[PDB]
Amino acid sequence: ESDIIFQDLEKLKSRPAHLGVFLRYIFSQADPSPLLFYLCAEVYQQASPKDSRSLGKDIWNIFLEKNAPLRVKIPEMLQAEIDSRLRNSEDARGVLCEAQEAAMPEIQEQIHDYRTKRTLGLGSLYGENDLLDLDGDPLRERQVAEKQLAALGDILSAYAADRSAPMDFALNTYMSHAGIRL
Repeated sequence: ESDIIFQDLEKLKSRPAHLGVFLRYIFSQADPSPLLFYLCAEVYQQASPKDSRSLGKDIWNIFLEKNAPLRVKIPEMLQAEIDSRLRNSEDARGVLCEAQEAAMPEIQEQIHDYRTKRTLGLGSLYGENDLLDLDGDPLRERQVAEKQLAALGDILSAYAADRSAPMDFALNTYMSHAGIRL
């Protein structure tokens, strides 16, 4: 049930096609920072303590440092801990988890906003038609999710480089990790 999935981030994280639809809305109308950050932090806390070290660094430069392009604001106390660890290639899974919590409120609001778009019958503008194609078969879900990823890239092709590059990096970091690639 899409209604069930779009309502809960925890469910959405696990459903690539749905996440893709939601992302198309985000990329088109809202600030992609909180969710892309969340998705990257999510990948980080599940990466090989080798791939994470550099991923931690990208996460810092893209979302958390002073002039990050997809800046996510977090408590000064937390920002310091995260900076230190990621900088020293230390274990930031804990603090990043703390950071994710800080982004949740805005993500939730965006989740509400997208549901409003659905209530208004605007879901087709963001790939919801392809959701009809889902038939429990994982092969199908990968195919629908893929179509969304392709559409997100088209959305990004129109944005300024200092915005599309980091968004593309973050997006692909998650999708790739989710077994979805163009």
